[PDB]
Amino acid sequence: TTTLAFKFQHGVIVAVDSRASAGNYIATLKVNKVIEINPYLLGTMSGCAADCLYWERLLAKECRLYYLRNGERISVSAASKLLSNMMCQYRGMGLSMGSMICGWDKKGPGLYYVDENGTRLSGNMFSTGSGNSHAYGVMDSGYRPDLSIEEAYDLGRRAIVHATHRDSYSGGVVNMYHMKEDGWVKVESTDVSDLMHQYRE
Amino acid sequence: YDRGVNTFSPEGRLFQVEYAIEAIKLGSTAIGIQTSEGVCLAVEKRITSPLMEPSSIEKIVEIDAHIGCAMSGLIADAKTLIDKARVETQNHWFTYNETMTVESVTQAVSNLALQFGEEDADPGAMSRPFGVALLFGGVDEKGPQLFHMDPSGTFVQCDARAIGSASEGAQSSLQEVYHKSMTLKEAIKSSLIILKQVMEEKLNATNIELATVQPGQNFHMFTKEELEEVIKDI
Amino acid sequence: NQYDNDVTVWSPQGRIHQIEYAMEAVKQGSATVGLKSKTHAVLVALKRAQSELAAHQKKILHVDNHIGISIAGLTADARLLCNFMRQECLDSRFVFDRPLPVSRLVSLIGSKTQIPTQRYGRRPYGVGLLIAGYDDMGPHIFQTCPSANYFDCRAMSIGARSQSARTYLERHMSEFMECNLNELVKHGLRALRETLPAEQDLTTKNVSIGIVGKDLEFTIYDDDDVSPFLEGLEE
Amino acid sequence: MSRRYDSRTTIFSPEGRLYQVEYAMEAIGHAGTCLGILANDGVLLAAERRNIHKLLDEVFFSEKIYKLNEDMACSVAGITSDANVLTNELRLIAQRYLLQYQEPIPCEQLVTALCDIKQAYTQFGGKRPFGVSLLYIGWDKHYGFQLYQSDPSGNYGGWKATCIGNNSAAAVSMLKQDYKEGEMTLKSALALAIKVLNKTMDVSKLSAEKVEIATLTRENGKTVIRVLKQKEVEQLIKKHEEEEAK
Amino acid sequence: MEYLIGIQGPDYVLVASDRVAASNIVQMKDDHDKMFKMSEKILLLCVGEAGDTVQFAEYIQKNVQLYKMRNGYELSPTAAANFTRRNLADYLRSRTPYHVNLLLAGYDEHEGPALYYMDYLAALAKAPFAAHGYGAFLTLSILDRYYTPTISREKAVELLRKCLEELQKRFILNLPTFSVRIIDRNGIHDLDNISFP
Amino acid sequence: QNPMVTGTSVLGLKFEGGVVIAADMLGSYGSLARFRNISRIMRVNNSTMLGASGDYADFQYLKQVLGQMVIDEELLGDGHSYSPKAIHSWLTRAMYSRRSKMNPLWNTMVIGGYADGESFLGYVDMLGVAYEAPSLATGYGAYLAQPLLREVLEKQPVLSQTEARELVERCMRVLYYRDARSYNRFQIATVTEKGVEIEGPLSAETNWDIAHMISG
Amino acid sequence: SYDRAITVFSPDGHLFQVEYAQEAVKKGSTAVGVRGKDIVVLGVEKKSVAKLQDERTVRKICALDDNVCMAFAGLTADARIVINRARVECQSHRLTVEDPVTVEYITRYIASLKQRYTQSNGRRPFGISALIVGFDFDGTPRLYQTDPSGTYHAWKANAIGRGAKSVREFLEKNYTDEAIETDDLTIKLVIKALLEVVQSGGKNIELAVMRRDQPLKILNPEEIEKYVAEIE
Amino acid sequence: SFSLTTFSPSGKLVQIEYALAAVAGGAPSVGIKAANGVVLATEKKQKSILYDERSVHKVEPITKHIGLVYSGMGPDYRVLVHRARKLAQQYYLVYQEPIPTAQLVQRVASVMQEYTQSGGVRPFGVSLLICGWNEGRPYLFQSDPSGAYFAWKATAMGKNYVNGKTFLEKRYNEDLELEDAIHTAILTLKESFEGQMTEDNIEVGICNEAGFRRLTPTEVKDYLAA
Amino acid sequence: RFSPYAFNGGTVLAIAGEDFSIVASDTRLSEGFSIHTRDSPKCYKLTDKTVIGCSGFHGDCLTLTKIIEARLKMYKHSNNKAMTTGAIAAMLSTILYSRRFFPYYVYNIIGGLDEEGKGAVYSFDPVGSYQRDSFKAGGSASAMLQPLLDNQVGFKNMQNVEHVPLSLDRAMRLVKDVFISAAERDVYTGDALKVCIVTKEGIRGETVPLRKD
Repeated sequence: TTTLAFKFQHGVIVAVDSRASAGNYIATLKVNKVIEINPYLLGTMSGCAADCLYWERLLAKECRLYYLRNGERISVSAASKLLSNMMCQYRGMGLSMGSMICGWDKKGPGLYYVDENGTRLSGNMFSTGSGNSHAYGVMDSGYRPDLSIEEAYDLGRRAIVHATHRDSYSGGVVNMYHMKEDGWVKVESTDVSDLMHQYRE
Repeated sequence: YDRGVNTFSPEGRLFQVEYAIEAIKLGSTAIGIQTSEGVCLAVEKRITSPLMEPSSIEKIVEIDAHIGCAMSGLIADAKTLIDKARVETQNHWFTYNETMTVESVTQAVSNLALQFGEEDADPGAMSRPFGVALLFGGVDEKGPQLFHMDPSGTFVQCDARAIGSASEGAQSSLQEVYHKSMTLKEAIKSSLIILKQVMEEKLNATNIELATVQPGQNFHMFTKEELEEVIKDI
Repeated sequence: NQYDNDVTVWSPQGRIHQIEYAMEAVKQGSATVGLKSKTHAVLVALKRAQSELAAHQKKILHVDNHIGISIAGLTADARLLCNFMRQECLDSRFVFDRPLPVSRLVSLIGSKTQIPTQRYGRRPYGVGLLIAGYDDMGPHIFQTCPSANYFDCRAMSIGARSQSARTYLERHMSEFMECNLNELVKHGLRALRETLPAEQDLTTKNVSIGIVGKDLEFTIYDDDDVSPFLEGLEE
Repeated sequence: MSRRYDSRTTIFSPEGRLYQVEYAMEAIGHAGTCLGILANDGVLLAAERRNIHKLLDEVFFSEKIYKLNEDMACSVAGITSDANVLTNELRLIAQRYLLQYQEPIPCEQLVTALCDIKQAYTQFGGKRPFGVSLLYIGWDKHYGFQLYQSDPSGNYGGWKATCIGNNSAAAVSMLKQDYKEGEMTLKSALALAIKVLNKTMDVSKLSAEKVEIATLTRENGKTVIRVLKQKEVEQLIKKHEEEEAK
Repeated sequence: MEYLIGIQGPDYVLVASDRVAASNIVQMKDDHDKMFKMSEKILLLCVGEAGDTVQFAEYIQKNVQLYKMRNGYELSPTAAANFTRRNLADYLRSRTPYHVNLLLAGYDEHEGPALYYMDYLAALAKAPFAAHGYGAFLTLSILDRYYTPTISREKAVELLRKCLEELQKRFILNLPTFSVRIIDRNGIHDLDNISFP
Repeated sequence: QNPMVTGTSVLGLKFEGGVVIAADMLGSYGSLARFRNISRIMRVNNSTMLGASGDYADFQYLKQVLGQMVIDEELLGDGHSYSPKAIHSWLTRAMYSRRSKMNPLWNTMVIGGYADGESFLGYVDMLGVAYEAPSLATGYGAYLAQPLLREVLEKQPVLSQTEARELVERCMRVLYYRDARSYNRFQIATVTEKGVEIEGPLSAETNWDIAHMISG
Repeated sequence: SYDRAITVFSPDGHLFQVEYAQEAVKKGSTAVGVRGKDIVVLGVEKKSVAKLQDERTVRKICALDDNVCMAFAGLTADARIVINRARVECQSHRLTVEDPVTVEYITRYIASLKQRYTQSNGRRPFGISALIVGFDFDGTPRLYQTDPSGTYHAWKANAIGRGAKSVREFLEKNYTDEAIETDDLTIKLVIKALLEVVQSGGKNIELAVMRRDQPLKILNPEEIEKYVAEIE
Repeated sequence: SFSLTTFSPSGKLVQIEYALAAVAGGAPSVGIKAANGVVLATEKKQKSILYDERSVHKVEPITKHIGLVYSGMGPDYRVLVHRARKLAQQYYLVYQEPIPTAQLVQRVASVMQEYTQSGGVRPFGVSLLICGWNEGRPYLFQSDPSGAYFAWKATAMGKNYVNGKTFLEKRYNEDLELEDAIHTAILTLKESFEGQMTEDNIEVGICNEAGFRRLTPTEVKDYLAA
Repeated sequence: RFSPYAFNGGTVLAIAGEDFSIVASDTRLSEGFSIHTRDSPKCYKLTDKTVIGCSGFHGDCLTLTKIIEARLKMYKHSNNKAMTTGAIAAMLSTILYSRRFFPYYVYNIIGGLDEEGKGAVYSFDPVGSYQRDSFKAGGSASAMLQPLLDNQVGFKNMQNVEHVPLSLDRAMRLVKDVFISAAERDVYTGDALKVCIVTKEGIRGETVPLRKD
């Protein structure tokens, strides 16, 4: 289980794996962690899988409510702001949810990190999950603020490759989601294993 | 004043509710349309002054992508009902992950309308009935559906129903013009003809509001583009 | 005069006029009729449209597989008892995993109807309910009243102009027990003839029916299957 | 239950006003004459006593003059019973303010706090409104010396000088004529109350026992409030005693 | 364990907050600003458990904004900490006890610039300078040596660099980037963010 | 909650047009065998019956609730009766809410019944486990009598009252040997088309000769 | 408690209680407001006090937030409850959403209260009609009027209180693109809008203005006389 | 659940106006504050000789230093006894001291204020005379149905109070002994009460440094020498 | 003292073919190492196209079954339509979270036909997460059945082998033999096998015997 996303001038790229396991035993290799909220809003998953589903769908309702209310297409910062509130109600009752908030608004391609306790953090580069520590190293070697969309995916691919390689709990197949002004697009679903021979030799 | 809300008449009627249906005769004239190709609703804005903005006042709002609205009489009474109607509509998709059918929309509104009461209840309950005549249209997998609702709270599937002050002669006129398979564009024609005839003011894009729902096209609010076209294409 | 204001005030003749006017509102609306044989029971509901452009109102409310009901009275007042009756039938199969008996349900519905009566401020229900159901003892036809009284009848006609309908039901009551499902619908629809004037009589469009039986769960028919039911009968 | 006997205060007249509130202002006019003056050196408060008998005692500090808190005080004209209800609620709001901010409540904040409670019964609840009109004096950190008048409808406002109760039209008219705005202070303007209380009282020979005077002045960073000595008020009246001759 | 520090001069109050928000072995956001603004002349700085900082700060923040609208003037720095203490004390014994250690700074036309210390138990104290976290060991002892009641605001920041450099030398946790602000009768004045290239 | 009046094994078996249910008359407080005369079996209308295990105290409370519920239908005279299913359905649902409230009634119950020639037998647990089997046991009887029953049920799925009860006589005979908390007294309740018929206390003749075979 | 219906229907369908509520609205002082180009300006007449009242409590032009202000005409009683609980919503909206308040968002929650007070058991409809005006995002001003019945409208120029219809006649006739062109012409229009219902009032007119990012600013009496000095 | 007290077109309270009208139609009651004690004299009139006098007393103690009398509806006074006694005990819990007279009558009259406001309850038809001794200062207060309590050196109420006040305008002087004030109150009720004057009909009690003490008919017989 | 649930064993595997969905599970119900009965069907039919097995603590399966059916028929009479296979998924997911603080312990697998007519499988977990997949398992033997699922259905780890869409004949061979192999080595599976197949006409159910131990 590894979830990473990072903000840059061209929008945000979301890169996660497909494998969510219970204990040492793998539950399903093809699990889809990334959750859809709105055409311009994209959710993530970490920790408990059901806590990410429910609350982001409840937020998806809240995103529709205000949009069915003032029709203003609520900002990305207010999304995680509404998410922080609802999570702080049950804080201490055992809810553990990692996640990220991706979207585009008048301010830009906003990126926000939400913790179980309601911590709301914007920023350029994030990561989370079990094996997230292996992602920071390879991702932080070299950086260009303005990313070429192709090599940007390669920087996202090579990250997930070696990340899931060292971690036993990170694996399955690659999931990649680019962010755009109007709406996000899913780049590819690609096996991790066959990407090695490229980097290996 | 020397009478109750629930007091029965010697003819078997409620003093309260009878004046409700009697109160809606002062509302704005609006007509719904159900066609084989979609659902069409029109409403007269009834602007009392140029300083009053007709764009801010909306008597047709979007609950779901399928379902529209209509308003007559006291405007805020409808806004109170549409608020909870939009909450339960998203509560539907929050559970079943699907759009609420047009029938289930009126069932939730009929329940909220029937709860009217005073004693033996909480202060957060509505004491008197609404002076609004409701028209709820929409299109789903079952096809186009248009329902009529009065202060009584009933909902019945009907092709067209007239509300407001002109509903007397309009509903009989909607019967004559609308028949068989008549579609959207042909419905807007006879719609704006009957409405312009009954209302005092002449037809204008800013004097009325029009919106339609189709199987392939969800609820679409007509802007100055579509409004100025249909009034000159009448 | 001064005794008609609420339910609590009794007349000097010992009569509550609000309950009396509650029975008057039932006579102000569509007339429905129903009957039961030794096997099948049918509820014939008369659908009425305000105009020809508007369609006909729905007088039948589906309750359960073994239970169905028709409404005559103030329209929306039956919606409160509907959702309550449906909730009670679901709670029966949710706990006992068994359909609630027909006689036991009406006894519980008559309780909820009577409670608001004596308590001031709560309006009594101004809609009459004709409910049918089938159990191990056979079908049952239960007619209720806004006073919360409910009876057991072979056939009953309520609503406006039900006089000549009841007279037809009494003379032909002896046949209603021995007739099969097809003849129950026939004489059941011809009983609805007396509830309307000599101009507009009956059509398959404005008349809907429903039936419950031994091995047959309660079903609702409106137009399609009703056309062969009506046609082939002399009036 | 018996809606026949329900007066329904919330019902508006065909003239667009309230029945009970309109009759409440008249009941205040039947009460005693009370006045107040806002001066440079502090606030001035004087009140007539309509109760006159040889068996009266009044063991308390004053009849119609009460002390709200350290920095504020009040007067009253109206129903004497509902006055103690409002006086207690003012002492509750002022002390609950001291809990959170640990500071004395400003004059305007304490006044608008009770007026929301006054009119809350006219908005709903079915209970009869209050027929009490209250005058407010005191000092706050910002606005300083303040004088406020309240109405039974919940409305209020600031005043440099005013009068409540009986002889309202005559006193306020006599007040404005000689009133010196931001000029005539406690010492001098105290002679005006005695001059006005003698005119408002129809019975001649104004007595120091029939009236009561209290002042509030902050000196050396400390708020000082006291009820003036009747023996001195007599000499203060002895001034007015020699005023018509000279 | 994030680190706060503040210093109250005669005419000024100097406050400094670490900008690093970290989780486990990595820094989530290293430049994240912990300094919050209660009003024009009164700010607030909080540190503690992650969610408690953000969340509880909005309570005091939004409720003071409601005060100015009613009475037309801002709260005093004394009334600030008071209103901050009781709300934190009332919620201390509630179902969700908050872990936060906050310094409250502000200015008044009479009391002048003020600095108020508060712990996670909502114990208010008035001190010329105070700090939070484990870094208070390596720093406030230096201030005891070089501080004087007459110290100028210029030598203040000049002195603060001696305490901050000990965090990069002896103190284990990184905390590379520091935020610095100062408050006086002229309002908030932002200063340079100290970094070690 | 407390060690209160713990019960013993509960045995039941289907046969043709009826159900055999047997349980001991011994109540047991802790390791002590204290109450040697108690009523484990209750008749529910004509066609249904109940017997239980675990806490006997908590059972009487829920035993009393059934009595008041049976009165409800008897006062109506609707011409119907509670089926063993519905009673087994109500019991599973009623005892279920005790688990969600963290105050579970601790019992193991068995419901015999006869409906229109089809004899229903059912099983419930404190935690709400419910199913239907031709042979049901409780506690260590599930470790002893249950395999003995299923050994005979393979060769004789269809049984009458003759061999059924006679086999149950042999079932509780082992419960003396390998079940330490059993006791001599027991009750045999048979539900037939004539209603519930509960015979009085009975005993069992056993063979201890294994003792004298040790010295051999 | 007290539980019964207050407002009930009539044989002609109109509401007795609500019509008497709007009657008390017209019985109040005359207040006006307009939506300027880059700003917003409010104003209300002052009944002339004689050398007594303090203008701190008498001021009828308030501010719900830095973005939005308001004025009221009607019974002064029910006006202060709405102002207080609307400012609570302004801080509650910022507490719930980091984004600032919206004029349309705050306005509807205000008029929604009066709708609740009308249909609630034992409550009473207010005798006030408030003008909610402020700045939206990007700086687009918005002017909304409330109703005791609970509805709210949008107005470019508006007048409330006594003679509201009389001033509205002056509005509709003299409101053009020439109106509310600049900050000066916007204020002079508000003054002239108060000159029809004024009888020998003179200086009694008090004004207020909100300029872009800045919060509501009260024009001093001398600054008011500067724009009032030009009449003929 | 609705308060029936409304404002008359003249401003008066109609329900409370008729409340005092019931008080004036009862038995006469007087009181005098002089020297170190306060006396309260009431007239107990039965309907025959078949009713026990010593069974029910009109003069009742509240606390050691405080006692009360009444003229008006009998049952309405029994409600105030329970609420006044219970209030004084709630006082003794917090401050662990005997309750002063000024503090007591304040919140006791607040009970009158509540039932003239809260709906569904009629106002009281009683008026009470408050007698108390605290810190060497005698306290004689008079309460009405509306809840307004005043301070009086002497007062008269019930029936023929106009002639009772006339006697207090003359017979009442200053520096008057408590014993002479008792006989003075007897001379006040001499004209009001007619028929046979006995010690059982009149009921007198006093409060002094030793506290509130009710007088026995045997002691009253010695006080009837006049 | 008191344990909120105990692991009862059992195994449920559901494979969704192209236009069909097959659901098969044993009848064996046990507690720990003790056996309850050899006939305990896990699969519970709801509507014509909907049949659902529940693997886990058996008592929590019945309560959900009743609450589901309580919402099903309540949806029917109110909404005048039956719930689609995809609609029951999101419904029961919200049902599980309402109890999140007292988690139901079960493995829920929905099966049937979708709106397009294809076989659909929805696998749940005690916390309420949901996903769609062609083939799912549950229970104790779910760990042992994955390599055989990744071979016949999965076609993984073979060198240049054609990928054929799964067929009913292969499924009857596959689903049985994987249970025949699982019932051998796993103690919690065996004694019988029931198969529930739903087509456009309706349900088709049959039972095939397994090893008695």
